[PDB]
Order: sequence, then C-alpha cells, then structure tokens
Amino acid sequence: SSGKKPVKVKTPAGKEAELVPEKVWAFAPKGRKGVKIGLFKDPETGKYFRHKLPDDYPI
DNA sequence: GCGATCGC
DNA sequence: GCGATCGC
Repeated sequence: SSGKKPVKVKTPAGKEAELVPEKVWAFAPKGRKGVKIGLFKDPETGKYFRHKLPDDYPI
C-alpha cells in the first residue's frame, strides 16, 4: 500500500526530511506487535531506504 | 530469531 | 537471493 502522510526521517545522507513513503506495511512475528515499515526514496541521492513509521500511521 | 517488502 | 528496516 502507498502512503500519503509525510514522515519525519533521517536520510542515508544524514539530512532530516519529510517524505511520503512509496510503500508501507506491518512487519511483525506471531504474538508480538512488531513495527510498521515504510519504503522511502531520498530525493537528493535517488536511493531507496527503509525506515520505521509511527505506531499510528495508517497501513 | 521472527515478520514483509523490494531495489539491487 | 539478500540487505536492511526494529521491538520483542
């Protein structure tokens, strides 16, 4: 699923930024809450990277 | 170790 | 086929 709300994240390049993830999903084992993961693209470098989403972010 | 996802 | 993403 795509996202729409921006997320505050630290790019691989070190800069803080507000980015709309291209994909989001839940990442959890059986019996545990786990985390939500977003797939982001650093607009300066063009590189993709993953980052934790806030617990209330809509999947 | 468990979970999903995809660019590389 | 794997790295890297986190909290348990």
